[PDB]
Amino acid sequence: SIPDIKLSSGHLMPSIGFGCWKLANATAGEQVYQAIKAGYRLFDGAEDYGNEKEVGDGVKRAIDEGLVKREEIFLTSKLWNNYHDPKNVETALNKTLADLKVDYVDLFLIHFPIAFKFVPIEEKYPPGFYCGDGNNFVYEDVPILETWKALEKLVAAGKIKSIGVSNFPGALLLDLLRGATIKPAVLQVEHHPYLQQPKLIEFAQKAGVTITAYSSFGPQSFVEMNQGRALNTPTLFAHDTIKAIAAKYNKTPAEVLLRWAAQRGIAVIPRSNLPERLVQNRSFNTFDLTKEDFEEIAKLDIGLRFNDPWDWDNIPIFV
Amino acid sequence: SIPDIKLSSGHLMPSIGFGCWKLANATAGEQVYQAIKAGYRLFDGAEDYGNEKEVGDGVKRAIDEGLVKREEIFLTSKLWNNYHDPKNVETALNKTLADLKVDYVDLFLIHFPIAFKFVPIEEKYPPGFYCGDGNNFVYEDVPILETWKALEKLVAAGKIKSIGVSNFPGALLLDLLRGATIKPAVLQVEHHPYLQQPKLIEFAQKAGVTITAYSSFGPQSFVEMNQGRALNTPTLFAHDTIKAIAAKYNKTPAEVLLRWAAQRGIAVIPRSNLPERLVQNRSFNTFDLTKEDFEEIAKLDIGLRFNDPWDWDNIPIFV
Ligand SMILES: NC(=O)c1ccc[n+]([C@@H]2O[C@H](COP(=O)([O-])OP(=O)(O)OC[C@H]3O[C@@H](n4cnc5c(N)ncnc54)[C@H](OP(=O)(O)O)[C@@H]3O)[C@@H](O)[C@H]2O)c1
Ligand SMILES: NC(=O)c1ccc[n+]([C@@H]2O[C@H](COP(=O)([O-])OP(=O)(O)OC[C@H]3O[C@@H](n4cnc5c(N)ncnc54)[C@H](O)[C@@H]3O)[C@@H](O)[C@H]2O)c1
Repeated sequence: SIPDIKLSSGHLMPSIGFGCWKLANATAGEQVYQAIKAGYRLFDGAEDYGNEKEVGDGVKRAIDEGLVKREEIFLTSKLWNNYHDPKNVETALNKTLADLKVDYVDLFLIHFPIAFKFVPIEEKYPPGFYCGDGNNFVYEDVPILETWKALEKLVAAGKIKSIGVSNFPGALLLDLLRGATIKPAVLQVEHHPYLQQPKLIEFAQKAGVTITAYSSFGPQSFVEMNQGRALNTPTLFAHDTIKAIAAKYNKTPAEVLLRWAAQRGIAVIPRSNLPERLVQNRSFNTFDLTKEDFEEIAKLDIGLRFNDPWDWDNIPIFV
Repeated sequence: SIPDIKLSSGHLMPSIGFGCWKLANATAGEQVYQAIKAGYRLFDGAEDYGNEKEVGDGVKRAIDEGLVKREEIFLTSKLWNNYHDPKNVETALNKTLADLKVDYVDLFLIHFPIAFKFVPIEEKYPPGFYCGDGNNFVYEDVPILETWKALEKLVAAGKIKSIGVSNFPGALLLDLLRGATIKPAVLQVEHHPYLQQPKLIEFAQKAGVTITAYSSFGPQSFVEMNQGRALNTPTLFAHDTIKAIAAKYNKTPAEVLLRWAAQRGIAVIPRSNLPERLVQNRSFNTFDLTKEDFEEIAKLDIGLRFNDPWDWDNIPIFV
């Protein structure tokens, strides 16, 4: 069984989900469908992943076959950077709602505390790093709170059940908590033994914000920007600390990395194209790491970040 | 001799100043007076330091003697944490103007991106960590931008020439730049070889924001406060890298530590607590560090932070 986490919004969120990043458009539907059959109920998507239409197909098929009801599926989407200007927030949320073929998303997160110049959905979707002027980055002067209030209105309109943020450092999250009416229910950040950010996790959890981790396998996880940084990093799967703990419990390094977060109340969203791993990625809660295990793993924290906007255009999010 | 820096506001600011933190009230006036006779023109103060009245006495004395005119002195003050609510900003500034005995302050910075619950000036001043409920910390929901607008108003009212922020991480400064009419002219942060944050510096400077470093001597300032972290840290004055470079140019480690910041366009406000130091700390621009030198000093960066709100009450400002 996959334990649930009660968000500050009152809604329940599965502690384990299926990452949808990089899911091929041609197979995304079938894969989400199979994941549902395998037991997954939460799917972590994003407008920027360009496959929400297909993720929706998979979900619709599971429902149409009577496998699950909409009420049983937890869908997470994220507002891309070009859509921070309040007047563009609803239009972006609608495109997401249509693509997924649903009336509301369970969780809608501000993907990045970065506001790109608006680009019409018809001109290019998803825009990625395109800002309307060739390969140049162009930003909009839209404070985070403006975008957040827009999201709050959308929750009142019944189009979103819970809202949160992603890739938000501590100072920024704090300032948002000051002007927010609906408190961020979730903070989704890169989280693994090489980037533990223990103080950020503790602050958030105490503030009642739930943590959703991504790139749980560190460099073993998928890395698109500065692939070199990840390739030149000693894998966690082969790290002696992880290897020893894994051997000790007769578990795979992957199970140890996912449990390391789960046992600490952090939600995970692994992604696998292999059916065997798919099942393992949701069946790892069969053991508990000890105090010593946690101490040994804690020594790995070196602040190594693989998803950094500083690589995009020297955006100071993490400095 | 002391180079000026033209701020984004159009006003000049001495690149070398006199720090007023932990400047005893009993002799603050005399010391400020002496600093002025020694050539200092910028004084970095703060409501929290609780010595602005004395600082004011020293400036007034120098003025009454005809040593300087108000316009030649550059006075920096900082809005303490209990006064972030817009309705209390001008109140706090008036207290500063009344103690300094001036019509305006040259620079007024948001001391910290932290908002303590308001405490009437008549109940306790300065409040320090007092938040109106015993030894408990209490906060108020006041977004940074709200405080910034109150300040922008005061600039238009002629009470402040330039405004800026202190202890702001990159993400927070970026967001502020999104909603600010008057761009923060200054970013004052802890800056020394053990905490270089080169990316924050680069971003700020490229954004036209002027950097003022504080605690240029690392742990020294905090050792004098009996802080465990600083006491356990090897001093920069006795560090092999600093001494080697100092010897190379026949300069003192102190001079190398200040030049290291000054050469990269960073303003310094060293705490001179001895006559000899008054002179030393304003006459270091007598040599240039080479690329090799910077690369050597660069190796000391280990992210060691001495002034951290996380120590007060786990405030996630730098996490
Ligand atoms: N908000 C954000 O900024 C952000 C950023 C990145 C990701 N995310 C989200 O979080 C999810 C996690 O990121 P991710 O997909 O890169 O990482 P991941 O789900 O941890 O998977 C990364 C890699 O590990 C392999 N893998 C998966 N399960 C495994 C297992 N049990 N044993 C061994 N290898 C295994 C996969 O290969 P195979 O598929 O071949 O098995 C894949 O190459 C994403 O799908 C996305 O939804 C959010
Ligand atoms: N905004 C903020 O959060 C913040 C925090 C701390 C300090 N500040 C400001 O910046 C100033 C400088 O920082 P600081 O006071 O913490 O430390 P500093 O690095 O300026 O000096 C610290 C100590 O080192 C010694 N020192 C000074 N000059 C020396 C020399 N030539 N040779 C040998 N030792 C020397 C003195 O004993 C002094 O107390 C403060 O006075 C204050 O105005 C601002």
